[PDB]
Amino acid sequence: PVTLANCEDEPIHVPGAIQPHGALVTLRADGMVLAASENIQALLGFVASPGSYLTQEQVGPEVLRMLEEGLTGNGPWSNSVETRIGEHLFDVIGHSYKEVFYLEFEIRTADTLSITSFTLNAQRIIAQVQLHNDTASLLSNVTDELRRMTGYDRVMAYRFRHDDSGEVVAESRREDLESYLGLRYPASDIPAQARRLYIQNPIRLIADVAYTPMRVFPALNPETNESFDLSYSVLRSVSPIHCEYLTNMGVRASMSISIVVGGKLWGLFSCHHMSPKLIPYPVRMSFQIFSQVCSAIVERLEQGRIAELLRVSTERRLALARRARDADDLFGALAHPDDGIAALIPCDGALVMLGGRTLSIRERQAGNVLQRLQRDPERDIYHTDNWGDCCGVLAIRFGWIFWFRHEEVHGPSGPRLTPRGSFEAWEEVVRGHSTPWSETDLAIAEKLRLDLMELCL
Amino acid sequence: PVTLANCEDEPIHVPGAIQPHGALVTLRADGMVLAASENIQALLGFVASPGSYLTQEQVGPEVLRMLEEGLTGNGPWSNSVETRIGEHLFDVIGHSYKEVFYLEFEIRTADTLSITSFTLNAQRIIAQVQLHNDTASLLSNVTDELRRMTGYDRVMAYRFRHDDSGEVVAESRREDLESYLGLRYPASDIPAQARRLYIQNPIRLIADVAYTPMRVFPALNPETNESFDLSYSVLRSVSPIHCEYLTNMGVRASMSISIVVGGKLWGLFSCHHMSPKLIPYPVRMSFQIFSQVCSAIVERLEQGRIAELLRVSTERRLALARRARDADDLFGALAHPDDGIAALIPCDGALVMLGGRTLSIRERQAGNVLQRLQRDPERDIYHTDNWGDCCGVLAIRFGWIFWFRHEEVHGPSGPRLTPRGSFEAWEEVVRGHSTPWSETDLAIAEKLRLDLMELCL
Ligand SMILES: C=CC1=C(C)/C(=C\c2[nH]c(/C=C3N=C(/C=C4\NC(=O)C(C)=C4C=C)C(C)=C\3CCC(=O)O)c(CCC(=O)O)c2C)NC1=O
Ligand SMILES: C=CC1=C(C)/C(=C\c2[nH]c(/C=C3N=C(/C=C4\NC(=O)C(C)=C4C=C)C(C)=C\3CCC(=O)O)c(CCC(=O)O)c2C)NC1=O
Repeated sequence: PVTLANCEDEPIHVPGAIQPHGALVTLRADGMVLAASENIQALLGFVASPGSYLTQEQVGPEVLRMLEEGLTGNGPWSNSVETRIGEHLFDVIGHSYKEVFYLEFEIRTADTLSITSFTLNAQRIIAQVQLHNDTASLLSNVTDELRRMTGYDRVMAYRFRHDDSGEVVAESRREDLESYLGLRYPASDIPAQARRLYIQNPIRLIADVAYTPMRVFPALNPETNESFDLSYSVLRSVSPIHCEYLTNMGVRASMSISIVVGGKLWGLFSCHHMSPKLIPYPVRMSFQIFSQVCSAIVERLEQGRIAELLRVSTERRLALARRARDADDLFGALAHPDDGIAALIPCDGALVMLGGRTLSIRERQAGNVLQRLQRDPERDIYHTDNWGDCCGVLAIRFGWIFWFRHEEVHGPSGPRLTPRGSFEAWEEVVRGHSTPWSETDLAIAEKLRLDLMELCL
Repeated sequence: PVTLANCEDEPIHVPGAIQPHGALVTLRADGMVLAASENIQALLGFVASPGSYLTQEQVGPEVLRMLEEGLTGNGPWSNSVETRIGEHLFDVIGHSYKEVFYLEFEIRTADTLSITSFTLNAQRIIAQVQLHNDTASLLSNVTDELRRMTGYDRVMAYRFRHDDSGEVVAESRREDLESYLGLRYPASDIPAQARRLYIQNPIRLIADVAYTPMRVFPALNPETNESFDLSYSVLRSVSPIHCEYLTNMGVRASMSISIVVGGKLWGLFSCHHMSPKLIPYPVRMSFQIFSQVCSAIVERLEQGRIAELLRVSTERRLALARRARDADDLFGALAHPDDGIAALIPCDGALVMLGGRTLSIRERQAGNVLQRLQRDPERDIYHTDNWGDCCGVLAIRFGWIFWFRHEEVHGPSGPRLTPRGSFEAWEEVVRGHSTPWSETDLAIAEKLRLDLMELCL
């Protein structure tokens, strides 16, 4: 069973069920049917039964021809074919994962997207990514152009803070709906297994939210005695908790393109529709390549950005060092608000201490803290939240230095699952918390301390 | 006719003939046939006659249906369909340019490429474009990878320098073949239209270089009294001159991917094969969009590069300026050999004259150069090449300043159309030319002069 307590540990990769807008058949390396969704018969007029092998006369030669090239293939398999089965024309998408072949039958409802038309989609959307040299212009723009394309009546962009928390930094919607810019959720709104997934799968599609799931039997793969891993499965089934959530938002359909930097989910575009919605495989696949592109483009942008700040910052220290080391008045050099140490780490208030002379730039909380490290008289460095009147406190020893950050920063069934609700349970974790001390800010205070360890007079 | 005097100005966009591995039907806005290749009967049943409209029984319904989307659609039309005609299976690729609709029927010879397969060709190659930061490594890799994908007996990357000239900076070949790395051809090897075209069309295909071509009648479009513009045409026929050339190179098939920055062809991938060779439209199409991606990547990658050198460059100047503006005897401040002038623009030797004092870094020539700006006694700047003992010469007045660059840089029917015969024709353009003075160098020597125009004592 799934509650607000079993939220973060839910194995959403191995649900043993799929959404109903298609059907699943799984097979072992030799083509034998190991399991299938319970709707096959309804959808397709086969009754795939374990031990069976599919035959032209239920699945068409186009499928088997396909699957064969999968069975006699060497690497990770992925492919698909647009066959017509008895009742309907189909998008049948296969792929092998672990040691299992999945055949997912998703219902095609269109004409054929020319191998060309497909391209101008991809190219039309990539085009947006390459106009801009600013990371936020980028998101703002593509966020628009995606809507013009899909028709999804809400499409947003999310950025993910280092704490894996989440913020809505771009949006385009149908006016009727409430706006979302600036909204913040917790890391806890997207579990490590969903996040892990979104990293693996560029694109996730929820066809209908209140869908009533369709199960695969056996729920467990006899060959392996483990359940079936449906990551990389298209009709894989969505966690109920997240289904409740979307409904509490008044949403019926979904889709998300991923953005990935490092090996991490840097953020994602999320598509919402007030009614059910289904983007075809082929289109999704224009977006899959979009995502690859987008992520790259965003990665090099961001490495350049921080590379820069990182430079502007270190050039500062080094400047400050020659200035102090080459003057005799260090108190006057070290505390000039422009040659100010405050210039070095991003803070609200700072402090130079050496001898019996102090200066509170931007003094009392300092009587206490030099009293805290009294039980630690061999520390040359100090750092903390959530703590007088300022919570951020970083302290380096040479004679001391201090940097501060105060933190003025900024129906249904379950307790938390809503927009303004996840932000209500976001806040209570962040009032103890000043803007956390960047991996860069410990390196700055550190280099600086050492740097002044140098001055002999 | 086409000779070496006449190759500069050739209209390769309007030949009035295509290549034989396909067929072409041009049609006006109401779909009436205005022209057709001469092999239309040879390749297909019909005799497409100006005036005629296509009928299902000539061309299939898939094409007629396609063309219909085109005739009623509004903007640039681009599209294809895979239809069986009488004799063969085809890739009918169509598009509209100016006010004409082209229907190219290129011979399909494979099984259908799935949308998925189409997608990882794309992503496989894109993936190669986003591992590296160095502009050079990037090229070096995709060069390799394209060979692993097409099989082209040769794969290469060209780079073009601001003087519209060309260098080969990446290779992957069948070893039996001479290696081209480090070769250099003039701008004259790719005429303005070639180049301008290579910018519009990302991709070009040549299947048999000794192909005896296929005309289209009427050579001239009644509606417009001007020839048909095959700019965007796939089967567009290639200049004879470039053919005579490739065969002198012993090459029967060719394929080019564009890399574009600014509105400018920054470089390209030329693929060569020593027997005839055709890469299917759908596959072409994946490279077409790779051309988009690679082009953007390199644009940012390169703009960071130049931006840096552009920053270190100006940083130096401004460094030197505060060091003299704030210092006392300038002949020596301008002249710690490291705070030196030569350390501000790329040269081989430089010179600082003022008063009656000279110092030849890296004096006599000084009395002669001031004697050649005697007939221009009010020149504060001077710049030249091809010229004493140096041909690159740039001069600034405040007392003067000079920077130097010497020049030790580095069958058929017509003479020059050969690899080493183009490189031989190249040397003449460069034997009396030093590395030209960049837009940047004229800005440095300028800002500097201005900077030293501030000094009073
Ligand atoms: C304003 C909107 C808003 C949302 C949507 C939010 C949480 C949130 N949960 C998400 C996915 C998800 N969230 C969950 C599970 C959970 N979901 C939970 O809220 C909790 C507490 C759990 C687990 C403890 C799952 C399983 C997914 C992805 C499911 C899938 O697509 O497979 C997503 C990503 C997909 C999307 O954008 O639609 C968000 C933004 N916080 C917000 O402020
Ligand atoms: C070692 C190899 C080498 C080459 C390939 C070269 C010139 C050269 N000519 C090119 C295209 C071309 N060159 C021409 C025409 C000319 N070509 C000429 O050399 C001249 C003198 C003219 C006309 C005055 C045309 C028309 C094309 C492109 C044709 C097309 O693809 O439509 C290309 C691009 C396509 C390719 O690389 O195959 C090159 C590199 N110089 C060299 O040293």
